[PDB]
Amino acid sequence: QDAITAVINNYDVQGKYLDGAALDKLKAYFTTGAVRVRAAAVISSNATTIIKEAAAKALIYSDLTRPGGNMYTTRRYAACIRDMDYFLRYATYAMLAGDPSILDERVLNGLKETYNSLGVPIAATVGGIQAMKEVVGGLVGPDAAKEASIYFDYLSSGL
Amino acid sequence: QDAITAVINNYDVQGKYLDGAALDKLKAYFTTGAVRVRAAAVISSNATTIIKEAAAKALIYSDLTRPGGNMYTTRRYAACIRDMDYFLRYATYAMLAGDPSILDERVLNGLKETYNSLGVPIAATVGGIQAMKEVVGGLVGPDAAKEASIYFDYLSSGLS
Amino acid sequence: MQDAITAVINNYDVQGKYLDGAALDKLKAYFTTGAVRVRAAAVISSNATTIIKEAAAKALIYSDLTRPGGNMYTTRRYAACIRDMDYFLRYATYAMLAGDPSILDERVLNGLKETYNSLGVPIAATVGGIQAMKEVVGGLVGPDAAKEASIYFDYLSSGLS
Amino acid sequence: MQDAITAVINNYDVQGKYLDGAALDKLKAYFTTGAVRVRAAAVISSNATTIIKEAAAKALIYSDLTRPGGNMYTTRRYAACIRDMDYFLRYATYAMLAGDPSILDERVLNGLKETYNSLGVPIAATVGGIQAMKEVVGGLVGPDAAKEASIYFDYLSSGLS
Amino acid sequence: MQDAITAVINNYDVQGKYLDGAALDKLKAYFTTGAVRVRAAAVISSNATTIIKEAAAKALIYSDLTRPGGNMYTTRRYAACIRDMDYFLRYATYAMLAGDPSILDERVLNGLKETYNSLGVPIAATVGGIQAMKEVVGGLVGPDAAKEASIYFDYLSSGLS
Amino acid sequence: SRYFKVTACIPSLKRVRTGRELQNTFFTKLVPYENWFTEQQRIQKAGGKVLSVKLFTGVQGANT
Amino acid sequence: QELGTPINERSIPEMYVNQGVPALKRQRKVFKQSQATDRESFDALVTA
Amino acid sequence: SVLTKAIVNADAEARYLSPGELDRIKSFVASGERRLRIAQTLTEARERIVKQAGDQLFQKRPDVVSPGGNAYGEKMTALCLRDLDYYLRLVTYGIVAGDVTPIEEIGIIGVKEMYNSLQTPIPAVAEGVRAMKNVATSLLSGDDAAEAGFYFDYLVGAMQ
Amino acid sequence: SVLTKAIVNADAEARYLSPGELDRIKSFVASGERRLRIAQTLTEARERIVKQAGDQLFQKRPDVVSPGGNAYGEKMTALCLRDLDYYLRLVTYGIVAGDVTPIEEIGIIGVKEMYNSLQTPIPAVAEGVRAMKNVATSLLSGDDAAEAGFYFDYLVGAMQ
Amino acid sequence: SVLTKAIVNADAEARYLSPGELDRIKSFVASGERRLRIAQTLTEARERIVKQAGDQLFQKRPDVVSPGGNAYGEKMTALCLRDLDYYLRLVTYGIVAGDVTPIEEIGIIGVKEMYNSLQTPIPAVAEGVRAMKNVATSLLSGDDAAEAGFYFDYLVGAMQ
Amino acid sequence: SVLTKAIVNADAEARYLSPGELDRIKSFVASGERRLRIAQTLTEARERIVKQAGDQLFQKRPDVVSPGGNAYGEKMTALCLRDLDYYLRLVTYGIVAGDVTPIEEIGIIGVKEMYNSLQTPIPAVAEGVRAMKNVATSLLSGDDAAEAGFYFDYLVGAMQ
Amino acid sequence: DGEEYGRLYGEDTVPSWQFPTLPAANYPNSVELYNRFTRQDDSLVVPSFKPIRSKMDIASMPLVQAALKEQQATKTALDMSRPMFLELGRSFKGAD
Ligand SMILES: *[C@H](C)[C@H]1/C(=C/c2[nH]c(/C=C3N=C(/C=C4\NC(=O)C(CC)=C4C)C(C)=C\3CCC(=O)O)c(CCC(=O)O)c2C)NC(=O)[C@@H]1C
Ligand SMILES: *[C@H](C)[C@H]1/C(=C/c2[nH]c(/C=C3N=C(/C=C4\NC(=O)C(CC)=C4C)C(C)=C\3CCC(=O)O)c(CCC(=O)O)c2C)NC(=O)[C@@H]1C
Ligand SMILES: *[C@H](C)[C@H]1/C(=C/c2[nH]c(/C=C3N=C(/C=C4\NC(=O)C(CC)=C4C)C(C)=C\3CCC(=O)O)c(CCC(=O)O)c2C)NC(=O)[C@@H]1C
Ligand SMILES: *[C@H](C)[C@H]1/C(=C/c2[nH]c(/C=C3N=C(/C=C4\NC(=O)C(CC)=C4C)C(C)=C\3CCC(=O)O)c(CCC(=O)O)c2C)NC(=O)[C@@H]1C
Ligand SMILES: *[C@H](C)[C@H]1/C(=C/c2[nH]c(/C=C3N=C(/C=C4\NC(=O)C(CC)=C4C)C(C)=C\3CCC(=O)O)c(CCC(=O)O)c2C)NC(=O)[C@@H]1C
Ligand SMILES: *[C@H](C)[C@H]1/C(=C/c2[nH]c(/C=C3N=C(/C=C4\NC(=O)C(CC)=C4C)C(C)=C\3CCC(=O)O)c(CCC(=O)O)c2C)NC(=O)[C@@H]1C
Ligand SMILES: *[C@H](C)[C@H]1/C(=C/c2[nH]c(/C=C3N=C(/C=C4\NC(=O)C(CC)=C4C)C(C)=C\3CCC(=O)O)c(CCC(=O)O)c2C)NC(=O)[C@@H]1C
Ligand SMILES: *[C@H](C)[C@H]1/C(=C/c2[nH]c(/C=C3N=C(/C=C4\NC(=O)C(CC)=C4C)C(C)=C\3CCC(=O)O)c(CCC(=O)O)c2C)NC(=O)[C@@H]1C
Ligand SMILES: *[C@H](C)[C@H]1/C(=C/c2[nH]c(/C=C3N=C(/C=C4\NC(=O)C(CC)=C4C)C(C)=C\3CCC(=O)O)c(CCC(=O)O)c2C)NC(=O)[C@@H]1C
Repeated sequence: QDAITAVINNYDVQGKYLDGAALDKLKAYFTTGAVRVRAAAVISSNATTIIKEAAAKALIYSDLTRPGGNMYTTRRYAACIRDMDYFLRYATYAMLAGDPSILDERVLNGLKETYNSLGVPIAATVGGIQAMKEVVGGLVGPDAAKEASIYFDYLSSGL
Repeated sequence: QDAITAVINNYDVQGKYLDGAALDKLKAYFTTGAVRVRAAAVISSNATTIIKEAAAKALIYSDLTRPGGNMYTTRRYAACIRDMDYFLRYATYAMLAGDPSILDERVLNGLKETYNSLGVPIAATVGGIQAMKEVVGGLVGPDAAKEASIYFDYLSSGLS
Repeated sequence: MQDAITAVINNYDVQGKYLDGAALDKLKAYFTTGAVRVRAAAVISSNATTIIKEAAAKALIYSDLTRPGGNMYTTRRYAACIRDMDYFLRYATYAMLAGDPSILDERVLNGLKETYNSLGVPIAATVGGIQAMKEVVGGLVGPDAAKEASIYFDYLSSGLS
Repeated sequence: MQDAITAVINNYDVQGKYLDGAALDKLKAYFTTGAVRVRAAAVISSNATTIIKEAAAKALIYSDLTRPGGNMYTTRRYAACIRDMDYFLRYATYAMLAGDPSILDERVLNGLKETYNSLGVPIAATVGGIQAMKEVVGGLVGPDAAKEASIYFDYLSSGLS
Repeated sequence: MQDAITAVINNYDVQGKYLDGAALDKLKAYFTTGAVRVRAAAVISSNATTIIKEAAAKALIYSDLTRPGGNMYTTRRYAACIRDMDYFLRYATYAMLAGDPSILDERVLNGLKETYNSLGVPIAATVGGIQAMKEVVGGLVGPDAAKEASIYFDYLSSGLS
Repeated sequence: SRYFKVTACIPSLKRVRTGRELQNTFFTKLVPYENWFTEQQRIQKAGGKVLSVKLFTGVQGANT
Repeated sequence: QELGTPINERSIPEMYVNQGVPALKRQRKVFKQSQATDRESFDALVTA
Repeated sequence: SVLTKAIVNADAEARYLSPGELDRIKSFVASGERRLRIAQTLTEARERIVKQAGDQLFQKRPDVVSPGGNAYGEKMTALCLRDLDYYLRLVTYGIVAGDVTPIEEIGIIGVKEMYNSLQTPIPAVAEGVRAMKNVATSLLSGDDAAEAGFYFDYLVGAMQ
Repeated sequence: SVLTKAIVNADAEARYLSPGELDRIKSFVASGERRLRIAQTLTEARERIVKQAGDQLFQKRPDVVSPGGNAYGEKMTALCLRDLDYYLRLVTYGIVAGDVTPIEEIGIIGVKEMYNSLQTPIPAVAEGVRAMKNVATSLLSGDDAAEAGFYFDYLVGAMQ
Repeated sequence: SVLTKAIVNADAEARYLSPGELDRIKSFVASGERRLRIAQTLTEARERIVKQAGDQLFQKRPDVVSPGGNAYGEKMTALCLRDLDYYLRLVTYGIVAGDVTPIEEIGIIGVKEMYNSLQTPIPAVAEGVRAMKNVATSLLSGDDAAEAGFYFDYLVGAMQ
Repeated sequence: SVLTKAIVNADAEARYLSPGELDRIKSFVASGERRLRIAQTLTEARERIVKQAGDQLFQKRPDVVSPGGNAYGEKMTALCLRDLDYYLRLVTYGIVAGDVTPIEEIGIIGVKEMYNSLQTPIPAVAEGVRAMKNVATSLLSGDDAAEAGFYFDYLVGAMQ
Repeated sequence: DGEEYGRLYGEDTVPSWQFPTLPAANYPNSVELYNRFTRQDDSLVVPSFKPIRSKMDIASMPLVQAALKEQQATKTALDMSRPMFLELGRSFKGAD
């Protein structure tokens, strides 16, 4: 869900009509919104490169890519980069939304269990997410980076 | 999968090119192959009888078939003989393949849990498998029997 | 199906022509009408149940059809007839937004006559109902929207005929 | 499907007759031809992409079809047409190995005319393409194979037309 | 058959409505177009033989069709094909005067596909010939007439294909 | 009627998928007794591994 | 310019649209449980 | 036939025949001439094979030719022998084809249902086929017999 | 178009258009007039865009217009330019539609297969589209260029 | 391998292996020894094949080993050669298996995606494999070369 | 031809043909029919072989078809292709003859001198012949290709 | 439970109209099915597939035809590995 809906939901459980204090929180979000939209466009354009750089930092030139490693074979390599893309796309969605919930509902739920059955290494995946965050931070610029970082960290903590 | 593929897979994880020692194992399989094909044809033709004989040896004339036994009622009896057939078919496949893996992937996977929920007795099932092995051994003949026996034993160990 | 914008594009594509001013004018015409159409569609959706009720009252009910031996006799048949009425309304609304009659041809109009003949549903009565819905719709949507709405209703009626 | 060996068997089975020397001779004839057929099939498989390319160049492309509003205009349609061409080639190869035209009737020929008419694909152009493929195939396979190859291609052409 | 004047009348008759101004306007429109149509028709009739000749040269002749084993091979078949071409031209001229495509459906289009399939005449080639005639006709009739002439030719082509 | 609760994981070996497809990979499901046999085989043939099988409804070794 | 124009006029453009596999095949939507993770999505699934 | 089987697998895969598959076709066409001779031998000896097998079957199963039994009476005994003849013809067809498919379509699908309506015992029919195999084997040379045996065994397996 | 997409989703659900869907339609109709101007600009500059892009492409890839290369010769070079013109026309259609769907059906599905039969190199085609984008961007105002860029980028992404 | 394929078809049908299927298995086991020798030859010549192919590739494509190009630099050039070595190892595995499946799982699925992320040009990779084929063909005897060629061709087809 | 060679040796010795020589003649006459087919195949595919080889050559050597280069211009390019066609015709003649002598007299003696006066580069011509060989090999079956290869190789050896 | 359903719809996807190219009459037949409204036509699209006669015999095909001539013509000649005296005594016409 979204920051706006989150405020609404909090009021709805109370049963309270919308109040100025609530409105102020919504207003706060609205100011941040413009920045977020710009950041999202940057990420979308540079998505392929972001993944490439992050992979270079952590995934490739590693035991994983070497034979007997989890990311060995083309099929596994492709799967890992697909997962990386997912994380990036969802983080971008979360940043626009201003809420971490979407990450929980789609990405975070059942991922640990799936990975354990697959035998994918969680710590390495987390490493990759952190690497993406660093690359993203550069492109988006400082103001946007703080907002972007929290969602990346949320994914990492969940995993 | 197969003996040939098993060797390949072991080498692939190592990243090693195929070597003479590996080749020798493959060569060994190729010689055994002809015997295995003959054995498989024998088993397929006599499959119904093999099951009949094995049931006679272990399953029937027993408490299981008597009321209150697991194999009592036509439905349960039919289920048990269906399971016997599968074990035989998969063992035949394994013998041709030269690899125990297919048994793990097909027969062995989820069997124990299913049986425990059903309350089917594992030891009796194992007994039936061993009986089939003995009957099969006769028909296939001695050279083939040794090869056939290992897969039957593998099934039995898995179920237990 | 197609919409007006896509219909222009498709006509040009078969010709292989780049979009030209005459084509642009048709597109421009659509764009102005668009806002009105959206408002009309929302009106229809909200009042759909009533529209059907009023139209049925005007033509279908208190008639031989509803009386025993009539096509709309029995609850099952009555329910079917009002379901069909709803279909016509929904599709006409789709067509009005699209600005193109094609969707009606592709989904509603194709095979309807044959279906009705096998069923023994009376076409003229159905047409009457469609015309009644049009009149009710015209009121709710208002005059500018009504003209646009009417053409799609008439298209359905002509097809069934 | 049916092959020459099975065709002989089936003819005898309907008669109820045991296989006889005359029948055996036909079977023997097939067995000798077999080796040639296998060589031809391998040639066709290796050169399949080129055969299609050449044939398209001869008949399909540089034409109104490829021009906008033509059947083979748009990438999707172009790709479909070359896929169909490949089908014809693969089935003809199967027929040549089999020594029987029946497979063509059972798989390719059955319902093709009707499919094409609904699609609006032009049959005569398709036939033209098949004939073109035949000519190219004849060259590659060589003379002994060519005569055998040609008959299946002609069979397809006659069926479509 | 049906013509524009009769088409308006028939539409009103099914409604049971007396002729109204809107209907009158359509009739009036036809009457103005009439003079142009008559001129076009006279042009076509005078140049009919040449139109056919040119069109055949463009599509039919110097081809596999004319070569032995082709559909238009033998004098009898050649003569038949040019007779068919003449039919299409005459009927198109009738349609243009009438201002209605119905006559084409009633006389030419009905059963043509089936006839051709039984005969083994190639439809796509025939369509090609019709298109060729259209191009020649367009030149002779001149621009105002051309657009009107083209639609009937295209109608024939679409029907056959 | 007896029902089976089955948890099974199936990997997508033939093709990498752009859609998330979490549900297809890992699924817990209720299976009618009659259906389960066939379903178990199908999971095996796919190369999916059935981690857990339980009888959700009914009694084991019941004659009726 | 000439090599991208039609050789023949295409005098009724509608005929040449709607040739081929019908648009229905492409228009339709696919529904999955993976998309279901929302209350509205689920309702669409079920209707489908 | 072997070739039909190969083509069918290719069509399912939607691919041209593999080189390996093509090689198998080549081998089959070479083998065919030998196969034709084997079939010819059985055809010539057909009348005697049926007669001998019939006698063996009736000795093995007195019941079938007993007043209760289905085979009993001249008309019925003739029909039983006709059936044996049919199966032999099918076997010959199989040998030339190199596949059981020709045999299978004509004789093994719906066989259970047909015989159950007739009330003929299926196991007895199987015995008759086994008997025919033994007679046929004796006339055939050893390697020829092995080839013929496979087809005979399939029939016995089918009628089980 | 956006409208078509919305209608199609509604029809699948068998419901009237949702308010959200209606809102998107409203936004699109407002955008359309701006979009029409962008499309008009490119149409007028079409001839020059194609010419300039072609030259750039040929400089980038000498080989394509070389005796070995596909593009070589006047006839072939014209066809290569015709292809570029086709893609430009598709882009204009896209801008007015507000979605890539119109572009996608005509140009991006089966494109690989078509070009592979032709033997045209796909990467070169992509470069040509990139070249056209650069020319088009220069003529367009910045915000207009961004809109146009998206459609151009999609084409480049589709073709690799 | 072939045997695995046969077993899998049987399991899908839930039937014992057909005689024809069994015969194909027999043929494969006989062929295997010849196949092993072909594989052995390539393994011994592996180091030289890779080296020669690399040089040919770099001559064919100066760009790849250029400052812009992916292959440029020692580290990168080594990785490019490592990739060539990987593909050769896969080919050897294929020859012994008698099927492309082993090759396919390790190397051909998701290959496009992997290389696109790396930004390595796929056509250049294909050329390298072609180059390796030519070197390998020269060392192999003609009939052996044809067998090896099929596997090499498949790789080239896959990476296209 | 083989026959001419044998006769010539005999006449030098002033003796009747030796048994060994006669045997070689016998072998040749048996081979001839196969040889004729190989030649026929290449003749039919001649136009395509030349075209494909030309393209390959021009890709391999940009310079020859460049303003400086000899091959450059339509007239010159035609002549270069005509030369390739000539060599192909000679190769076919060789195959039927069973010796390189026919090829040698028409094409390989004085070739250096002729081309040096023309200023055509001899190595480029050799590359074109190599290219033609590759195309020809693909159309020919493996054994046929080997036979054809020998004649092609001779030409390449002759011209350097 | 079958494989087709499993291959294409899987466990989580709702089935949809396939619109298949492939087997042969499948595309036209499916599309007639999809176009019919409920109760519009109850008639079978495919009552059953009618079996097809043979247009051409095995012997008409060129390769077989040739091989028959080769065995038929010059069926009787001279047998190698047969002593000549036995061959000269052999009869060609036989019966008749
Ligand atoms: C008598 C009409 C026919 C006949 C009977 C026969 N039965 C057997 C052996 C068994 N019969 C059963 C039957 C049942 N078990 C069940 O649970 C039920 C459902 C309530 C039934 C009906 C079973 C299980 C057996 C196996 C032996 C055992 O019970 O342990 C035989 C012996 C065959 C053998 O080899 O065991 C016979 C002879 N035989 C006829 O031909 C009669 C027409
Ligand atoms: C027979 C030797 C013993 C026996 C068997 C028995 N099994 C069942 C029921 C099932 N058994 C299975 C097992 C399998 N399913 C598979 O997919 C495979 C691999 C091919 C196996 C081996 C399953 C799934 C069932 C449940 C449904 C089914 O019929 O398949 C029963 C019936 C028990 C019940 O409560 O209904 C029985 C009796 N039990 C014995 O008494 C023997 C020792
Ligand atoms: C009375 C208990 C309650 C009531 C009745 C009521 N009904 C109508 C109108 C109609 N009722 C029917 C119903 C049927 N038609 C059938 O074929 C069957 C099954 C055999 C039924 C039950 C129909 C069709 C009509 C429409 C009129 C017509 O028959 O043509 C009204 C009139 C209201 C209106 O809008 O028409 C009323 C009042 N309503 C109550 O308030 C009572 C509690
Ligand atoms: C109402 C004004 C008239 C009327 C209607 C009526 N219709 C049916 C049955 C059907 N109607 C349809 C029609 C459609 N299905 C579609 O997909 C479309 C286009 C979107 C239409 C318009 C169909 C297919 C059926 C048959 C299946 C079904 O009932 O759902 C009936 C029932 C007839 C019967 O014999 O069962 C009726 C009564 N009845 C009238 O008399 C009114 C004039
Ligand atoms: C130019 C950048 C590249 C190039 C182009 C090229 N194309 C052809 C031939 C054709 N290309 C098409 C393409 C299309 N048809 C469509 O419907 C669409 C989408 C609307 C496209 C883009 C077609 C159909 C043809 C065939 C000819 C015809 O139209 O009938 C050629 C020449 C063909 C040949 O190989 O002989 C060329 C050169 N070639 C390059 O190398 C450039 C990179
Ligand atoms: C190529 C020479 C001509 C051409 C082809 C073309 N085909 C289609 C569409 C279809 N093709 C088939 C045909 C077959 N299905 C079969 O099973 C067989 C026999 C094995 C054949 C030949 C089918 C069923 C279709 C429709 C379904 C589908 O496309 O998946 C098209 C239209 C494709 C489109 O997307 O619109 C075309 C263009 N058209 C030409 O112009 C050539 C003359
Ligand atoms: C020569 C004495 C005279 C002459 C001949 C001439 N013919 C054509 C063109 C064609 N003539 C035919 C004729 C036949 N087709 C048939 O099926 C038969 C019977 C078997 C015949 C005789 C055809 C079909 C053509 C059309 C071309 C084609 O084959 O596709 C021409 C040139 C055509 C033109 O006018 O451009 C000529 C010159 N012309 C004379 O003046 C001589 C007296
Ligand atoms: C990459 C950073 C690491 C890695 C990844 C990896 N993942 C798989 C397989 C799967 N991963 C997922 C995960 C998701 N599916 C979803 O829907 C979502 C949320 C949107 C996620 C994140 C799934 C379900 C799979 C299964 C296959 C599929 O296509 O769905 C693999 C393949 C492992 C295997 O053997 O199947 C890999 C390699 N592993 C690493 O080594 C990297 C550190
Ligand atoms: C050489 C022909 C071309 C080339 C190669 C190249 N590759 C890399 C990096 C990698 N290549 C692979 C490939 C594989 N890993 C596997 O598991 C398999 C299947 C068995 C393959 C084929 C991988 C995964 C990497 C990453 C590094 C690693 O694995 O340790 C590079 C370096 C680029 C980079 O960013 O890493 C290069 C240069 N490049 C060309 O242009 C040549 C045509």
